[PDB]
Amino acid sequence: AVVKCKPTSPGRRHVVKVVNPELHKGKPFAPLLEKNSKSGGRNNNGRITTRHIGGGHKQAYRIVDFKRNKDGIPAVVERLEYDPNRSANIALVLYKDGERRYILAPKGLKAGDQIQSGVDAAIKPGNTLPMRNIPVGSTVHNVEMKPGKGGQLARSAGTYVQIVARDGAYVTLRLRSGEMRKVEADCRATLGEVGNAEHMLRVLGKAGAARWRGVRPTVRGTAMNPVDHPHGGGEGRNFGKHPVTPWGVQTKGKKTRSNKRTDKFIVRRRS
Amino acid sequence: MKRTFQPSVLKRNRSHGFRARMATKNGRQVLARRRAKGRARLTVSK
RNA sequence: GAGGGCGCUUACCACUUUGUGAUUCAUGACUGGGGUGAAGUCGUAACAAGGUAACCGUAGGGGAACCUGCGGUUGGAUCA
RNA sequence: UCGGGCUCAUAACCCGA
RNA sequence: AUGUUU
RNA sequence: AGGACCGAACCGACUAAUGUUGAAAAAUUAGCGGAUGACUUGUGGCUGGGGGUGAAAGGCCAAUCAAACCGGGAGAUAGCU
RNA sequence: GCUCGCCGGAAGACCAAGGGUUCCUGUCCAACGUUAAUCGGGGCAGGGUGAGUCGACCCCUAAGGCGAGGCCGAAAGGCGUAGUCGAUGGGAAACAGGUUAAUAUUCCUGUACUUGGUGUUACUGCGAAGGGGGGACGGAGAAGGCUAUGUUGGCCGGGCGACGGUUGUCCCGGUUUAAGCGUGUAGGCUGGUUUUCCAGGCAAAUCCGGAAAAUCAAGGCUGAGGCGUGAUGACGAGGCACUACGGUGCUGAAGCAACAAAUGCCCUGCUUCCAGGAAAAGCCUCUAAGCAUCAGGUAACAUCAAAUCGUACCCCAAACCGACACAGGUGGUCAGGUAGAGAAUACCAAGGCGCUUGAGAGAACUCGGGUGAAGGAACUAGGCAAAAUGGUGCCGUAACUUCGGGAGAAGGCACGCUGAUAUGUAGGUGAGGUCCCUCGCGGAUGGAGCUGAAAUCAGUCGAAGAUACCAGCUGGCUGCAACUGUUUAUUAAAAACACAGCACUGUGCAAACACGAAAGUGGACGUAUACGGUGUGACGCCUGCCCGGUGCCGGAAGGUUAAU
RNA sequence: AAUUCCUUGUCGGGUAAGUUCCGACCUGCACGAAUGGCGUAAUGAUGGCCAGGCUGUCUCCACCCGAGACUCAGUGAAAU
Ligand SMILES: [Mg+2]
Ligand SMILES: [Mg+2]
Ligand SMILES: [Mg+2]
Ligand SMILES: [Mg+2]
Ligand SMILES: [Mg+2]
Ligand SMILES: [Mg+2]
Ligand SMILES: [Mg+2]
Ligand SMILES: [Mg+2]
Ligand SMILES: [Mg+2]
Ligand SMILES: [Mg+2]
Ligand SMILES: [Mg+2]
Ligand SMILES: [Mg+2]
Ligand SMILES: [Mg+2]
Ligand SMILES: [Mg+2]
Ligand SMILES: [Mg+2]
Ligand SMILES: [Mg+2]
Ligand SMILES: [Mg+2]
Ligand SMILES: [Mg+2]
Ligand SMILES: [Mg+2]
Ligand SMILES: [Mg+2]
Ligand SMILES: [Mg+2]
Ligand SMILES: [Mg+2]
Ligand SMILES: [Mg+2]
Ligand SMILES: [Mg+2]
Ligand SMILES: [Mg+2]
Ligand SMILES: [Mg+2]
Ligand SMILES: [Mg+2]
Ligand SMILES: [Mg+2]
Ligand SMILES: [Mg+2]
Ligand SMILES: [Mg+2]
Ligand SMILES: [Mg+2]
Ligand SMILES: [Mg+2]
Ligand SMILES: [Mg+2]
Ligand SMILES: [Mg+2]
Ligand SMILES: [Mg+2]
Ligand SMILES: [Mg+2]
Ligand SMILES: [Mg+2]
Ligand SMILES: [Mg+2]
Ligand SMILES: [Mg+2]
Ligand SMILES: [Mg+2]
Ligand SMILES: [Mg+2]
Ligand SMILES: [Mg+2]
Ligand SMILES: [Mg+2]
Ligand SMILES: [Mg+2]
Ligand SMILES: [Mg+2]
Ligand SMILES: [Mg+2]
Ligand SMILES: [Mg+2]
Ligand SMILES: [Mg+2]
Ligand SMILES: [Mg+2]
Repeated sequence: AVVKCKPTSPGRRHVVKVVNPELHKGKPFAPLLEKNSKSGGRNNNGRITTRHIGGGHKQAYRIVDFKRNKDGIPAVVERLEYDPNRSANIALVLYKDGERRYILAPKGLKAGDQIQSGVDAAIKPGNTLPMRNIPVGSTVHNVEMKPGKGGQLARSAGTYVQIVARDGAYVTLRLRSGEMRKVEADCRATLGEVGNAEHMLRVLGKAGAARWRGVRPTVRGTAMNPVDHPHGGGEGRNFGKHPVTPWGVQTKGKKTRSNKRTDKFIVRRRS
Repeated sequence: MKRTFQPSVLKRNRSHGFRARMATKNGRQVLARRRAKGRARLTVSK
């Protein structure tokens, strides 16, 4: 559920929260945690590598089973948690053999539901299955990319990949982006839309929200001086340049894409 | 006003102490040069 | 002495003052529309099937009447 | 622009210079 | 298209 | 609840007077802004010079920064004084 | 030595960082001290820093650093695995009193505690670089309980007053007591114990996870404080003696209660929110390799040990950073009284101080102040600076508005003292006495005593009752930016930057991008509701035409065109 | 107009008088749509203007309390 705040103070007036009741409250499941440590966008050289990174809350890591094995063993999802390290939401799951794990959290999610993965596995929202045994048209969660690897496509709140054809020993997939891309078919993948989707509607509302979220401000190129960034200068405002990156690298449609080593797998580019 | 030299011996020893000097090709070279000048205190100690 | 009067004091209370509001009348640089006028200038929207049938409401566009979409009505002509 | 024509007649339109 | 004249 | 209100500490530094061989190589004094936050601070760590860092002023990088300091090439050159 | 003044959330008192003998005692004064100097943080001598339990080493880990081999690199060397270091963070133990010219949770007295070896004696499956558990954690907020701590009375010791009064509802002072041990409360949390079964916990496990039945309702962790004990003591005004007038012995009263009360403690709790909130060891338990009369495990008691190094002094400064005994800078801890909302402020206590030139004079002028006739912004670039406002409760309060606001708008009224209601009220706290009871850190009933605002009425003094210090001036029109925020440390704080929101645009993950000749690494343990680039800059109403030029995107048919 | 040169444009308002301010005109030397346009409650140590209060800011100074300045005594500089 999304909520508007009363304007008892500018900077709250525009806030729009997304508060989910069916979320667990308080500390997570201890054993599936581990350190994290911020990086200030900085290198192993100590150099800022990616700008705008730093500050923001503490953040301990939830393991989150991406491969989805435990074939045959069923599990019952005890609860849905909040994970600070993704837009997605989290399911604490518990298998019949007495083992707990974290799983993403489909659209249907819901504590009490039953879950299972493997070649057998019934096609039901929330289950994992090599795509070879998955009706063409299904909508499917976090999709592996190499059979076995981990799943990487459609991991984000509201995302989902539609299977559009499975000729050959490969499947063609309509990613969220628009692109259509073949993949190994023996490749795992969970049933259903990834959860939440209300994400999209948050508003933040004041600079601090992003601040306490690890996003330091961005200073336009025009604001600076000729010696810092390819833009900037001119007595007042101005521009008269050819829109480029601070390293003079040209912008505004240049693609940069360059693989050849993976072209094959791309059947039709986004638009 | 708050001046530039705020003392701290941990740091002092870590930035310009004997071993830090001893820990890198050029550091050692700093020692060489000084010993060759006949300096009485290579590095600063107890 | 008692009683009264004057004086003083208290209560009510007209002027009068201070603040901030409602409200009505006159007026105001400029300015929207509306009414009336003799032959002006531009086109010709409506009237006949008015030469894109007309209108109502709504919205967008345009020197102008008006154009265009959307739905609705017939207060529409033909043997369609 | 000018002369001729179409029109009841102006314009448009057509013709000739 | 107009005629107190596109 | 609040980058909410008033207001000490603490962070700042808008005005004025003084000072300007100062008490001080940037202060004092009377006022001033913020003050649960993009808050403020101790210790320790990382980034190194055409490079870092910058809510961007060419601001900051050990009292100096349109390219630091130290040594070296070096007795650079100087149709100038 | 007697007075006078100054700070008292410091100008006191402790700690760290830093200094590094400034500490204490003699002695000296050239130089150092902005003067003198007999005095000093000066000179010279001599003295002084006592630990099982305070700190450090040590155990453990963070960010980060190093790093056998290894991967890269013309060389130098860059990176990194096993590891190994690294505190600002986790890990066992002591309190009060006394003492020295100077040390003391270190010496001394008193009274405790920790963990290991040995020994003896009873009882017993012990055992890992390993599993689980624990350690282990955010923000804000709301009380309840409690202590530190204070007031008053009671108590005790002393006093009966330089000038009217003062044997009393009078005056002064003190009224202190730790760890540890016992109890295990206010209160917080969680249902227990049993047996059996298993595709998990890199192997096993009697552990943790999961599944079944069984069977009990009270059980188990947690926990400030109070009380008892420590205390037969210590401390304690003051006595009485000696004094080399510094002090040294010996001695010692009272030592309670009620009330108030933190920002500390119960509380790493509780309620709740989103930004979702270290690691590892010690520790508890679980097995394995194994040892199986052993050894080890438990407990009581006895004994031995607990090294080493730091320990003076300064500390919001004359001892540190500032060239100075420099109006600057500098992290943590404590928090008495009266008044007060208070860590503001004003006066004091304790404690420390009057700032290392002094003495006179009492001009202009300058500095910093106090008061001002009439006038009151005429001054001036400009009301710069002054002067003014200045508390609390209540009444009351416009346009506009994003319905919060604007508003502390504005503007008014009350404000001291005494008496009364009421020899001190509503409230608070709360003992006897009474009863009960799962019996006591119980409950119920009881309302003594102790505490104590506010209100109305009557009365009263002054020029004036928020009386000092403290302590918003208010109102109308308009530009710019929505706003909190940031910036030129040292002439600019702004209308500049940033911002939430908006758009364009790139990127399919070995991503685009970025640091790096590379290995590696950031992006991201993320994955198009994400991440980078650019412009715009809340929100409302909106964002038209132009693709010629430049830029960018797609396109090949031809013309041209490189090495070859 | 943070943009208007001509410019103290012109009219209205406020003033005893107003190169500023406010409202208007539009002839925009040389606004205008994310180089964002035009609005906008709140906010601002923000630029411009007006009013009450207040005043030594002033007409126009006066007195007074402190620190220097002046005399004595010790030390004892500087720029040039
Ligand atoms: Mg941005
Ligand atoms: Mg600039
Ligand atoms: Mg510039
Ligand atoms: Mg310009
Ligand atoms: Mg009118
Ligand atoms: Mg018509
Ligand atoms: Mg028609
Ligand atoms: Mg129609
Ligand atoms: Mg605030
Ligand atoms: Mg100040
Ligand atoms: Mg404030
Ligand atoms: Mg500098
Ligand atoms: Mg040089
Ligand atoms: Mg040369
Ligand atoms: Mg030379
Ligand atoms: Mg002398
Ligand atoms: Mg001394
Ligand atoms: Mg000495
Ligand atoms: Mg090696
Ligand atoms: Mg390395
Ligand atoms: Mg270690
Ligand atoms: Mg430490
Ligand atoms: Mg001492
Ligand atoms: Mg033994
Ligand atoms: Mg473990
Ligand atoms: Mg008490
Ligand atoms: Mg007498
Ligand atoms: Mg008494
Ligand atoms: Mg000491
Ligand atoms: Mg001095
Ligand atoms: Mg000082
Ligand atoms: Mg004070
Ligand atoms: Mg006067
Ligand atoms: Mg004048
Ligand atoms: Mg004037
Ligand atoms: Mg002023
Ligand atoms: Mg004043
Ligand atoms: Mg203006
Ligand atoms: Mg602003
Ligand atoms: Mg400046
Ligand atoms: Mg400034
Ligand atoms: Mg972005
Ligand atoms: Mg802008
Ligand atoms: Mg446009
Ligand atoms: Mg005037
Ligand atoms: Mg104007
Ligand atoms: Mg513009
Ligand atoms: Mg703008
Ligand atoms: Mg501000």
